[PDB]
Amino acid sequence: NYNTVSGVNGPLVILEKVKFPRYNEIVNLTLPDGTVRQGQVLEIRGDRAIVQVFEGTSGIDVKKTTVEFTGESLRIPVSEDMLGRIFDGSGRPIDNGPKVFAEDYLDINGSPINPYARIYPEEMISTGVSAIDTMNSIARGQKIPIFSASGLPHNEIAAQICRQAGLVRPTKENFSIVFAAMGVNLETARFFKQDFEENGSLERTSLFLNLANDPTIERIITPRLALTTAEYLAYQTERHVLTILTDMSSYADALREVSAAREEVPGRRGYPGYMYTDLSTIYERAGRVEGRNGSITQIPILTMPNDDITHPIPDLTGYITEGQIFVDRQLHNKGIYPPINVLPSLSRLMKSAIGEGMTRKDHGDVSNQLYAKYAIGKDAAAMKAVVGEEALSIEDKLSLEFLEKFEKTFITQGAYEDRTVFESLDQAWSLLRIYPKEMLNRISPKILDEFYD
Amino acid sequence: LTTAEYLAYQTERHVLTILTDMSSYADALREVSAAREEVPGRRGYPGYMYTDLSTIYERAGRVEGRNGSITQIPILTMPNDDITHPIPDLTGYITEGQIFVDRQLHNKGIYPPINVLPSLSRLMKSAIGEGMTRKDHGDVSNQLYAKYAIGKDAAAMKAVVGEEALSIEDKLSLEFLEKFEKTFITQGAYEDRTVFESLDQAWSLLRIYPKEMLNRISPKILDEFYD
Amino acid sequence: EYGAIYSVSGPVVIAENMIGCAMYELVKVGHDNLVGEVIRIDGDKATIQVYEETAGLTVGDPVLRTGKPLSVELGPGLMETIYDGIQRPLKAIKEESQSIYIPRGIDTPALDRTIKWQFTPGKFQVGDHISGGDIYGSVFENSLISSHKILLPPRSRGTITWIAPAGEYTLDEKILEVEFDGKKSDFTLYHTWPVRVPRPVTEKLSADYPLLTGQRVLDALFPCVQGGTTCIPGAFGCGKTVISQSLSKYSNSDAIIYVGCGERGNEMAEVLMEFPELYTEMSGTKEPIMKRTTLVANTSNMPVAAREASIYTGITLAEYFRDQGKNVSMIADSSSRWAEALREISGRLGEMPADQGFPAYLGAKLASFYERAGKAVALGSPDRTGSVSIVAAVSPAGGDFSDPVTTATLGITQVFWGLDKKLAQRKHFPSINTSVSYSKYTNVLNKFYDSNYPEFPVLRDRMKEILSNAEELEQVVQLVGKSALSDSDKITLDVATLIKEDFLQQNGYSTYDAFCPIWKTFDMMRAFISYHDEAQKAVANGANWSKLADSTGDVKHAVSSSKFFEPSRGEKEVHGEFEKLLSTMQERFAE
Repeated sequence: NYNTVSGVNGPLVILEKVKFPRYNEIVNLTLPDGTVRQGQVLEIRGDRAIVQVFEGTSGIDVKKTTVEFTGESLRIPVSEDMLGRIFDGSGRPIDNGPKVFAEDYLDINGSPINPYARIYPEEMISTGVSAIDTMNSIARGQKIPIFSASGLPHNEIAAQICRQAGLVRPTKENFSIVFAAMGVNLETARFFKQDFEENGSLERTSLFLNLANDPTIERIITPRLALTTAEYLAYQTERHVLTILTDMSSYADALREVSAAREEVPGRRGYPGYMYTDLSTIYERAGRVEGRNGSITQIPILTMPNDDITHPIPDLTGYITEGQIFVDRQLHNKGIYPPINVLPSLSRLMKSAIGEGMTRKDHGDVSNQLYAKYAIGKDAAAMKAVVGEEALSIEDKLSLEFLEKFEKTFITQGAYEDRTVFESLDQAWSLLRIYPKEMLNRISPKILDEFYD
Repeated sequence: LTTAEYLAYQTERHVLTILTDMSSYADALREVSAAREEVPGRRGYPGYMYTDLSTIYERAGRVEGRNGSITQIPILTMPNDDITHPIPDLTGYITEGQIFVDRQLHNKGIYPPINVLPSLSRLMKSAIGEGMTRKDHGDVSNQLYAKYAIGKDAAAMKAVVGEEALSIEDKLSLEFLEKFEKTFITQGAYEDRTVFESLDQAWSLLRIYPKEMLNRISPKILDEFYD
Repeated sequence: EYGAIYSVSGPVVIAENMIGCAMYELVKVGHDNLVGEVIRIDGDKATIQVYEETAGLTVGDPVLRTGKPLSVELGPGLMETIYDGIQRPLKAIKEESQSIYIPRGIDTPALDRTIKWQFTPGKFQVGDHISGGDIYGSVFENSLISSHKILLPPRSRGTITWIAPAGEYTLDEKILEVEFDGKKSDFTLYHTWPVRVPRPVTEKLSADYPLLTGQRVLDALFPCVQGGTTCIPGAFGCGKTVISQSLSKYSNSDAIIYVGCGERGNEMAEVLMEFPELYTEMSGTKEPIMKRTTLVANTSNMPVAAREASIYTGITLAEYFRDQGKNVSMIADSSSRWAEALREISGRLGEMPADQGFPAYLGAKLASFYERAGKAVALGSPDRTGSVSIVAAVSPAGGDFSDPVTTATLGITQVFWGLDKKLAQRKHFPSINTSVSYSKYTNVLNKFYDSNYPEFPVLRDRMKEILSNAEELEQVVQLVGKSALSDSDKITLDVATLIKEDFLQQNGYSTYDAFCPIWKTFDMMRAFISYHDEAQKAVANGANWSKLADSTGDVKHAVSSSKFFEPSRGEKEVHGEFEKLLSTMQERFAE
C-alpha cells in the first residue's frame, strides 16, 4: 500500500514510488475525507503509475490521500447465491441484504471461447412473438440485439420478451434470466423492477442495476459483472442462461466520455477506435460449449440516437453482434402492438431452427414468402401514395391489403399475451391465404397445396 | 464601449452605439485568439466567441435611477451571403431582432435594401403607440408588411398564370407591392424623414386599397386616422 | 498552504504552493481575493480557472484556496432574496455598494447575517437521538409559509448537549451544540451544502401526487405531477413567460425555485421587474410571489460557470426545500444557454467535443440534472414527505432536434409539451401543438387519479381520439371537400372547433379562467362529452342535423359559460346543464 500520490487532473489519478503494477488491476483509494473509492489501473511506466478513479477525483487531497494496491487484475466475488438477490452496478447490495458469500473469485473481464470449443447454434425457442418466430428465428444460446428509439416502448416490449420467454420456450424446467442495467433511468428501473416482480422470476433471476445517478465507470463495469455472472450460470451452474442487457446507449456515450477524458485519438463519430473489439468483448462471449451443459443466450437492447437507424451506434451494433431485431418509430406511432421493422430486423441463424426434425418444413419458405409480400407491399404502398389508387397494378393493391393486414393482425398480438409458434405459423398461413395463388413466388408447390384450406 | 458607459452612469445622457464591419472585428478576434496559439474551433473561430460577444452586446440597456441610457445597433457582413455564418448564428440568439439586407433590392437600383420579411425588433412593443411613437404605428406597420408579403405571393402567382387571372386581393396586393417597393422602400442617401412623415406616407400609400381591403386594421384606428 | 500565482495565461492562472487545495475547488485569487475555480493540480502548483476578470491579478499576490468545492447556504434569510449565478444578491449589492456596476473580485454573503430571527425548539431536546434532517427547531421566516424548520445538518449524529433555543439569533449564530462519537460538536440554524451534490433523503419513491397547473390544458393533456418532469420550447416572444408565471403562481407546490441561465438584457430585466409584482391568493392575501420563492439570475455577461452550474445550485436549493418535507418545483429558463455555456466550458476544460459542439459529459450532466428531482422522503427523525418537480425549456440555436439540447431535453424529460409560435399566432390561447403533445406519466397518473375518483384519462383519451379523427377529417377537408362528409364527421369537426374555444382555451386575465380547479376542468370535459354523446345519440334518433344544431344551441351556450362565474363550489349547477343537454335529446325526439 503506497500512501504517496503525485498529480490529479480531471477524473483520473497518478501515483509514484511504486513498481510492478498490473494492467487493469484492482486498486483501493482511501481519500482525505475517509471516502473509500474503488479504481482500476490505467498504465504503468517505470517508478510512475497512472490509474482511473471510478468515483471521480472530486474532493481529493494530493498528499493526504492513501492508496492500497491489490496488484491482482479485475476481480469479482461470483457465487451461486446471486440468484434471487439484487446487486448494484458497484457490486454492493441494493437489496439491503447481508454479506453475500463468494463461491469463487474470478476476473470480470471474461474469457473468449475457443473456436474448436465453440459449438454450433441449434434447436429453437418460443419468445411468444410471431416476429420472434416466423420472420426472424431465435436460436437457444444465440445472440440477437434489439434496436429501439428514445421514447419508444423498448423497456415494455423487452419486458414482454423477458416475461413470455420462459413461459413460451417450453413449447418448442423454467428459464432463468439475468437483468442488467448500465446508467439507466429511475423510471425505467421501476418499470423493470415491476416487470421482473410481475414475472415472478425475481426469485429465479439476478439483477445488476447501475443507476444514471451512479458513475460511468460503474455502468461500464456492470456489463462485465453480468458477463462473468452469465458465464458462471451457463458453465459452472449448467443451467439455461438468458442474458438481458439494457441501456447500451448510456454505456456507449460513457465510453466516449472516458475516451475523451484521456484526450485519446477518437475514431468515427467520436467513439473509441477499439469499439469493434470493445463491444466484441461481451458480444462474442455468447454461444454454446460442446460437452458443457447450459448456454448463454444474449438478448441486448440499445437505443438509436434521434431514432436514426443509420447512426454509428446501430451500425457498430450490427458490426459487432450478428443480426438484430429492429423497433421502428414508424409503427410505434401507428398505435398497433409492438413495432417491429420487417426490413431492418433479421436473425443470426434462421436456417438452424427450420426444416423438419426441428419444428416444421412449412416455416422458412413461408418466412421468405411473407417477407416478400410485405416488402412488395411497402414498395407498392409508396407507388400507390405517389401516382394514385387507380394507377397501381393488381399486385400492388393485393400486396397493400396483405401488408396492412399483416401489420394489423400478425404484427399485433400482445405484450402479456404470448403467441405460440404454432399459432404464428397458422396465422401466417391464413395471412398468406389472403393473397392469390400466383402471388407467392418464394413458396413451393407442396406447401402451397397444403396451406390452402 | 467604455466611452458610451461614461456618458450613461456618470454623465447621465442619452447615448447611441454603432459598430461597423463586425466581420473584420471577428477575423481580428480570430487572429487575437490564435495569438494564444490555441487550436481554433469550427471554421477557424474561438469557442469562447459566445462569451466574446456576450461582453459586447451586453453594454446596451437602461439603468434604474439613471436618466442616461445607452443603446447599441451593431452591423455585420454575413459570410459568402450565408445566414449560416458563425457571426449571424452568434448574434442571432443573443441580440433582439435582426435587420438584414436583400441583395435583390440593392442590385435592382433602388433605395435601402432591408427585406421586409427579415426585418424585426423585439423592443418594437415599447417604441410605438400613443405617447411613444404613434397610434397609427403598429397596425399600419403590420398591414403594410402583410401587403408586401401577399404582394410577393401575388407577384409569383401572376408570374405563373398571368395578369388576366389577377384577383381582387391579388391585384390590390400587386399595386400595394409595386408602390411599397418603389416608394415606401425608397428613403434617401442622407435623407431622414420624421415618424409623422412615415405614418402619413403609410396611411396615404395604403389608402390605395379600400377600407375593407385591410383586415390588419382596427375599427377605432380606421375611424380616427383615415382622412 | 497559501498559493502564489506563478503563471498567467489569459483567464487561466497557475499558482504554486497550492498542494493543500483539491480538484474542482473554489479559491480567492490575487490581493483582491477574486472568485475562482481550480481546474487541474500538478504537485505543489495547481492550475486554476478564474470565473472573474483576470485583470489586476499579478505575481507575488498570495492566493488563498478554500480547499473544497463550490457550495451554497441553505436556511433562514434565503427566501425573499434575489441571487446571481454566483449566488449573490444584486439588490443588496446595489444597496450596499450604491453602484450601477458590479466589481470583479467583490464578495458578500448569500444569506443575510444582519437579519435577526426569532427561533423556538419544536421537537428536539437535549439527549434525544437525532440525525441529518432531524428537526432541531422552528423559526418563522417568510410572511406566507409556516415557520421554516431548522434541522441538524447531514453527517451529524449524536446526543444534544447545549440548546440555544428558544431565542432570537442571526444566521451566523450556532443554534445547537451536539455531542457525537467525536465528542463536542457545534451546529447552527444555517447550513452549507455543495452545489454539485443533490440534497440527501431517506427513501426514494415515484410521484403519484398530481400537481395543479391552474391551466386547463396544462392539467388535462400533458399534466406534470409534483416531483414530475416537464419540458417546453425556450423561444422568445412565443409567450413562454405568461405560461411560466401562471404555472408558478397557480402551482400546487409549496415553493418555486427559478433559475435562469442567460438571455437578452430586456428579458432578464422584465422578469426581474415583474417578479415581485405578483400577489398571493391563499390566506386572502399574504405576501408577494418573490417572498415564498427563490430567484437566481445570470445574464449573458455573467461567467459560463455561473450558467451551466447555476441550474445545479438552484436544484440544490429546491432539493433543500424538498429536504424540509415540502412539495416544491424547479423552473429553468433558457437551458440552451446553460448548454452552450457548458460548451464554452468544454472548450475551457480541454475536453474533446462530442457532436454539434457539445461536451463529453453531455448525457451524464443532463441525466444527472433530470434524475435529481422527483418525490421522496427526506432523511432525519422528521420523516416528512417531499417532492421536487423539474420543468425545463430548451432553445436550440438552429431549432433542429439534432442539436444536443433538443435530444437531451426530449430524452431526459418523460413529459414533453411543445409550444408552436404559429399556434399562438392563430389568435388562440397558450400555444400547444395538438399533434406533437405527449407524456409518459399517463399510466401512473391515471391509476393514481382513480383513488380520488377524478378520472380524466377516459375523457382525455376519448377527446384525444376525437381530436385525431378530427385531424383526419381536416386532412380530408383539404383534399376533397367539407360538404361531402357524413353526420358523424360533421359532429366530430364541430366538436373539435368548439373544443378549441370554450374548453381548451383559458384566459389568465379573467377571474375564473386564471386558475381552473380540477372540478372545473373535469366538469368541462364531462359536459363536452355529454354534448358530443347526446349529439351522436340524436344522430341515430332520426333528428335532422340543422334542426339539432339550432335547438341544441342553448346547451352549447350553457356549456360554454361553465368556464366563468368564479369559484367551483357549486359544480352540481353544471350537472343540471348536462341534464339539459339530455333534454336536447328529448327535443331531438320531437322535431
